[PDB]
Amino acid sequence: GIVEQCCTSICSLYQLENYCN
Amino acid sequence: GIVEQCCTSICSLYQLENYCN
Amino acid sequence: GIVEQCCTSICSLYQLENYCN
Amino acid sequence: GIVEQCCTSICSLYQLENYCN
Amino acid sequence: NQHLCGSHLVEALYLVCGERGFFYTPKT
Amino acid sequence: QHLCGSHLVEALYLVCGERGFFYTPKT
Amino acid sequence: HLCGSHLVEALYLVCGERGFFYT
Amino acid sequence: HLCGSHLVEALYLVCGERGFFYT
Amino acid sequence: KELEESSFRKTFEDYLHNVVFV
Amino acid sequence: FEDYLHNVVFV
Amino acid sequence: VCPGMDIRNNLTRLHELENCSVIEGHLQILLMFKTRPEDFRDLSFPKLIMITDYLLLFRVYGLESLKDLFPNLTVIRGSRLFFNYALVIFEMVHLKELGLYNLMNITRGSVRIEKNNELCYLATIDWSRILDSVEDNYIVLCKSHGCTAEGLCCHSECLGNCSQPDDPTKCVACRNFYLDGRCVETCPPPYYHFQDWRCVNFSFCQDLHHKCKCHQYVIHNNKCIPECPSGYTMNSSNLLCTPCEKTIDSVTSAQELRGCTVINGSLIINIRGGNNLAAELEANLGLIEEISGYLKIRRSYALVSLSFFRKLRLIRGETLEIGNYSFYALDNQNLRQLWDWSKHNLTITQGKLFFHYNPKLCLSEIHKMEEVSGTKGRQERNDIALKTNGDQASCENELLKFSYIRTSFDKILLRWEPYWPPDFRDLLGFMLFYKEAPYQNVVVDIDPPLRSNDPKSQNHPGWLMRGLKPWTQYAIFVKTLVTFSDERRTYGAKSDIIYVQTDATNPSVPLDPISVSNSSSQIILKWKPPSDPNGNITHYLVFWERQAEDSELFELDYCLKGLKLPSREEHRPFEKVVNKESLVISGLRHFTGYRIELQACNQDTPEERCSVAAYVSARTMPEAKADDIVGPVTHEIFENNVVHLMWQEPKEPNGLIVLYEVSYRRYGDEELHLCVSRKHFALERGCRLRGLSPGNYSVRIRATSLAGNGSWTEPTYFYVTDYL
Amino acid sequence: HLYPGEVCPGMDIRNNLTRLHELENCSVIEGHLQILLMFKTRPEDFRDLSFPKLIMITDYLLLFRVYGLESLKDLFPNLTVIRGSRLFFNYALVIFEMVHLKELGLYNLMNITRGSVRIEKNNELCYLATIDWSRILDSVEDNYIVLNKDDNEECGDICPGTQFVERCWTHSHCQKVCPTICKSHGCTAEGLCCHSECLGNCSQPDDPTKCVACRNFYLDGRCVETCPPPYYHFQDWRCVNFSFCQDLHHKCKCHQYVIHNNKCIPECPSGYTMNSSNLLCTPCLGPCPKVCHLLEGEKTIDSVTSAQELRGCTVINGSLIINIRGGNNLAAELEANLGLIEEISGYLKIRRSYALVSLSFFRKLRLIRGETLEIGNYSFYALDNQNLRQLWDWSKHNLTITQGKLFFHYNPKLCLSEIHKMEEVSGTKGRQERNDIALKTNGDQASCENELLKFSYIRTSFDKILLRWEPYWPPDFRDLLGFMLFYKEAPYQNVVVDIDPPLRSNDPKSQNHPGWLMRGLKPWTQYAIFVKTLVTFSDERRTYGAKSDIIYVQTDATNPSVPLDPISVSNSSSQIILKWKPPSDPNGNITHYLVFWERQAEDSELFELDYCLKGLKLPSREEHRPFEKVVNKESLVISGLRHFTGYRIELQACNQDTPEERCSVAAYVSARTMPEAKADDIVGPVTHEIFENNVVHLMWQEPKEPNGLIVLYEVSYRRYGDEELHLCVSRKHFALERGCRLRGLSPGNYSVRIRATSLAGNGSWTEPTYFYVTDYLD
Repeated sequence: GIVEQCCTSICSLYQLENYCN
Repeated sequence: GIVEQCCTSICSLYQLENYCN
Repeated sequence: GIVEQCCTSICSLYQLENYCN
Repeated sequence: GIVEQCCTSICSLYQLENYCN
Repeated sequence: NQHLCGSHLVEALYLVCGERGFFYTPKT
Repeated sequence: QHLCGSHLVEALYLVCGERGFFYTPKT
Repeated sequence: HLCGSHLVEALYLVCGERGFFYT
Repeated sequence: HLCGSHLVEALYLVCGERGFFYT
Repeated sequence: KELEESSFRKTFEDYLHNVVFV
Repeated sequence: FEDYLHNVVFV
Repeated sequence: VCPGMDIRNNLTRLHELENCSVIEGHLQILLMFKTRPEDFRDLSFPKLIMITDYLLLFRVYGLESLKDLFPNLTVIRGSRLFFNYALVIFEMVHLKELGLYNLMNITRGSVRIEKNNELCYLATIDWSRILDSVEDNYIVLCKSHGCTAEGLCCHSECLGNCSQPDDPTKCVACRNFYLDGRCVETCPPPYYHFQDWRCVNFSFCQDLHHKCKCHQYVIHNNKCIPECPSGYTMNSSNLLCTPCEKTIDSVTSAQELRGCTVINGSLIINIRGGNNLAAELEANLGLIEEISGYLKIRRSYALVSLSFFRKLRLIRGETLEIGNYSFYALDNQNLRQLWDWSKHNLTITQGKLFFHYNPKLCLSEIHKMEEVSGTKGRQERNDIALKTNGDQASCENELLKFSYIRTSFDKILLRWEPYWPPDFRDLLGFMLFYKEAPYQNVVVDIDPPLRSNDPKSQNHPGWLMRGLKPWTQYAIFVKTLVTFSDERRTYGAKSDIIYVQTDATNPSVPLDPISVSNSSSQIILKWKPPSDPNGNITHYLVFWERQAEDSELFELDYCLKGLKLPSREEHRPFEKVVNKESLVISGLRHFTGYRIELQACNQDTPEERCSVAAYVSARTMPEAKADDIVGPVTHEIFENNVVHLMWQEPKEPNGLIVLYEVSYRRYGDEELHLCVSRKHFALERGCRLRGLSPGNYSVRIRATSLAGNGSWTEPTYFYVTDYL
Repeated sequence: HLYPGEVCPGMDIRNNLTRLHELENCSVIEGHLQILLMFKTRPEDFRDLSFPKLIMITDYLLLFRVYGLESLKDLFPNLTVIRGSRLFFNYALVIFEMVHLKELGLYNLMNITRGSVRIEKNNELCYLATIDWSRILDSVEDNYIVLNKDDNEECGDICPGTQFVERCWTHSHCQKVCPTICKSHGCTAEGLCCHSECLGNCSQPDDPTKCVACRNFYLDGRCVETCPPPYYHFQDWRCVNFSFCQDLHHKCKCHQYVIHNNKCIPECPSGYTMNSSNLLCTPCLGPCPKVCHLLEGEKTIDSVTSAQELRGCTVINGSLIINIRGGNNLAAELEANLGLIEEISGYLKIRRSYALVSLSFFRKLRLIRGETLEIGNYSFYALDNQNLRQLWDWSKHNLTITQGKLFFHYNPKLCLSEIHKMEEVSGTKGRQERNDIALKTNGDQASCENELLKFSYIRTSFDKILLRWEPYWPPDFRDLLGFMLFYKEAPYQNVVVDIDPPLRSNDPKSQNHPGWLMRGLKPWTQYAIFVKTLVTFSDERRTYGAKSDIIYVQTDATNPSVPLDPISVSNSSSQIILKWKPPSDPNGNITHYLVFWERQAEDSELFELDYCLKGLKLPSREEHRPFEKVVNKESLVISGLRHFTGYRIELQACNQDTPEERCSVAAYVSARTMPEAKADDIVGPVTHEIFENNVVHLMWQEPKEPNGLIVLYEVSYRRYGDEELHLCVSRKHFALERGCRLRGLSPGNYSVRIRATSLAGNGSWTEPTYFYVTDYLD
């Protein structure tokens, strides 16, 4: 999920704002 | 309500005119 | 003649029926 | 022509029968 | 993003309702 | 031409049949 | 590539307040 | 790969009689 | 062998945040 | 030359 | 009994654990950066006795010990695990001790304790009392039934502690199961094993199933389960697991619906192209049988039929398309077919049929669908467009029939019946279609023939094909080409898809004849089939022939420097290599170039139709002692000491012998040299030396061949007259 | 005189000498000669074989494997000039692998005007050194005389006179050497120079009618310098009138002869069009004209390569057949090959031609003669042409169709309006009868929207565009099935959503304008957008409906994306080249790139760590900030910076600066400048203070401006006698001891150098500082 997006690949805030509320 | 109609799905004006008076 | 019709180009039977009797 | 077929590459008789009459 | 989604919904409903106006509740 | 004409008589044997055909192959 | 506890503090940086729900 | 003057006799063996025309 | 154990703890913390954050 | 020799001769 | 909860960032939601004695679930209190130890001084829930799944703690500040919050928690069942942990305590800042002195047995799972910078009393806890397996634990950076205060063992369905020993109603917790104030070993009927810790009747599971009318609860294996196990279908009366809108525009849109059977909703279809159409779509979607709602197909371009909905035998139409349609079809251009209405039966319960602008689906399929669907008398004016649908399919109600078929190998004469419309002006042409088909899992326009008459007129239009790969099955069918009438249009004919194979004809050159002479008499000739195998190749017709050595090599003086030597009807020995594309050939001379011809026959007994020739040429290996010299070394010394040498030649050489070499040296001299060629040996009958030095010489003689050197003879001893 | 015999063309006599007898009366080979591959000829065939009538060959000679041929002195003793009008790879003579050929013997060979001589593998060929080719060739450099009998010296090349050498061709024929004033015109037997339009030899000297051959040109028994009018320079050796060129042009009615540059030419030179009256190559009116006479007067066009043959055609003497059904670069390569065509003699066939939509890419095609008719006497054909929506812009493309009719069948996207336009423009309108044109299979699936839809209001957000437009209603408004908005992206103007019908229900003043918002859009992007009505085909005269205009709406110069790749390279102790890319969504004409930067001070814990402890592993590295609006530049070097200090930098992009700056979201980057060298090198004196108990207190001024900060200090003390011993001074140790303090050490003289160690590295040792404590005995 977030590790497959933000850790294996690179996230922006926008890919991290999906992991907000 | 409006998020289940106009945000998750797509509204027209007619689905938004329900959210008028 | 027939080589210019049936060999260089393509004949039907109808172009070959000219080469009948 | 024949050098590009029979000399650079390899001909059979059939590629050489084109160089007959 | 419901915020961005609802961001136009007031611009929608202001164009939709106009002089009628609209009651709009975004949160949850 | 040799392969090309070789069928033409097979063709013209079917095309003419009992009519038959005159066939000059040379050049 | 924010990884390990680096992504954890990157999340609490991006979230700040309430952050992530369970419904 | 028949090349040089060997191709000439490789041809005339295939040619034999009349060989090659000019029409 | 110690890098089979390294990746093991790491599998988790891979699996740690995938189950938490919606 | 002899490349171009037989390319022009044999039809 | 309280569910599993995740209390987050504040302890206000922890007060919802007020009257809770069982967490039916897990607990996760986490990321409380704002909690302080003042928040935990007046905060306790000793009512909690059992948690079914696990506990997780992560960065709750202010929390220092768990002896206040939950002093009477005893058993985590480990019903669900957190990567085999029933307990993860991770980065618990301010947490100094666990303090859980009533912790007695973890049934399932392990304990992860990490980065808890203040956490002590970790060595003081016997986890082996608590865990049946302490091996997977991670602490870094009265068997199980327990005892009361005097140490008397509890009931055998207690687990860890009991208010009164040996009483299943005076257990603190249950070892396996719970029913009605009592730790039960099993849930007896009618009670179902509910959540693997308790026992509930039908009505409980029933009414929660109806509240989820959410995991609508079902029943199997004496258990109120959320969902039926494998191969099982719920029985809607008694929940018994008995053995058995969405737009679709792409394959991935079907991969979500992969495996669907009954659809509680409608579907929308605008797939317009892609690879593996109707096949992935059947594999996802032929499985569907029932649809509650309607069905939409709009603008759906590249497909042609819906037969890949194999099981789809129900439209309820509960969701109707506007106009009260349970079906929709618009702009579906290449669609020629709904279904094989002789095969696929389909129920459409509600609604009508929207058939518009779908120009390849004939009305016959439509009236078939009217009859099979049971919707026939439902459709009114302009539910179905007549002039935009199947109007470009031509709907050939008749068949064209072939009157004669001749095949050559690349050529197939077809003869067939001339079709004529009743106004035969309208016959625009005839449209033969074909392609290649080695299976039967399945274009030429021809003009009209000469009408002109019919006493007995072969105005059969005929057709020869030409460029064909011979011995190849061809799915072929004709269509009429006519005009759309201004009246009730004559629909024309089209011929049947006939599967004609071209002729087991002379096949192509059998590919790659690789001739490897792996011995002095063995040559593995191997090859591939012909590129046009053109028939079931019976045998591969191998011809071979020995090529003798060249004539000029027998008559060259190889004693001359410039001796640069290459170190290499009639019936021939032949082989019909039946069903084999390799051949080793035996009975061969050593070191002799051979010429080999390969053909392939797909025909042997009647008048062998074999391939054209594949030539290859190779030389066997030499023998070793073919070149080694046989026979004696004879010296003949004259009076004038003109010494004539004689020797038997290597009678069977490796091919031939080009020259001979003789080594002569005195005790006293060195090896001097003189050569013996073929004609020099044949004329001198050996060799001839003329007049040399006194002192003893010795002679060894080598043969030199095309293959190489045949070994030196034995040292031959003789003396000429010293004369003094 | 000059040429008593006929003029004969170029010939290739092959495998037998029977065809050589066709050179009987020939005096000029108007062409070349190639006698070759005569494996069956014998020297008996060449003993009774001669053609001395031949005087000139225009192009060249080639000989190859003619057996039996031994010398050329018999076959052509009087051949004099090869013009070299055509060359065989710059050879006017190739003699190659001539078996049995022993000598050339061509003693009348005098001048080759153009070309060279290739003599190779002629295993018997001698008298090759006896020939002065420099007499014969104006350039003997490109000659190729090798691999002969002449090279490996065995030729008994005896001239009749049995380095400077005598010249011959045989044992019995010398090489005739004329005086130098007889330049190329040659000489007669007594050596008098010939006429200046003779070339090589003359029967009588100084007479252009008694030349043997002409130097440049020939007219009427006389070697002329030029062809005077009306004679045209015919084949660059003679002079012919109009009627000769004319009638050979009519015999080729083959190189139908034309006329330019006082020459009867086969074909006109560049930019020129023949004038059919007088064959005159007149300039065309850019591209060059190209009449493409086809094989069997027809050609099927099914592919791009089928058009590449017809690339450049203008007038087609024939018909064309078209069944291209798909491929890349359609109608564009097809215009580039085929828009150039203007005229067609025959008909035009288009059958089954699938993927194209229009014929407007036939830009110049303004004539169908229809001379070849399709059966039924059609000059035009259209069948099964499915995606075709258009013949031509009949407001633009005008087209003549002379003969024949129009076959319009099963072509379901071409409306009848184009058809009646074609009827009117083509002039074929009253020709077509019943069922020449199908009414119900053609354009029946194009819907032919005779009206326009009109937009009533457009709102754009950046990713979102509200359209409002007029509700269309058919007169039977049941039939309104929908509204079909089409769109795409178009940064040029070189050019799908279905919407339901709105609520009819009323019309006092009803906004039953159906409206549409788009959503996912790249902001600041031009969009070619048009609506279509969706209605029903009527059972009656069908209401054709409307479609809106292709409107080109740009989304909004909105906050642009992150300006990509901010690469911050600190190329000095005060310079940092921050470079970056534009944002992925630049979302407007980016006015400036809004660079913010900030100095990040050194970390606080580094000031209060004892770096004398082993474990000293040291990393060797509203409010308004100093900012920069980098207008029209995607790089920035920043000056005025401290040495060795980590900085934080923020990048934004603004496409809006003056009204209420709409700038990008931030692009952060952080970097540290280079150190200075002598920032860390210690300033101020090394002071020793030695007590009575020899507790020696050291003092020094610190490196006031370091490379960031100073973590520790290092002091080197060694006696004359001892070695360097060690003791550390940290930050607090320096700050508390005010320097250093040593306690009680050995007599004999010490010396002190002091190093600074920083985050960047070491600041150099101080100067060796000399002092002695009380020895108390001496």
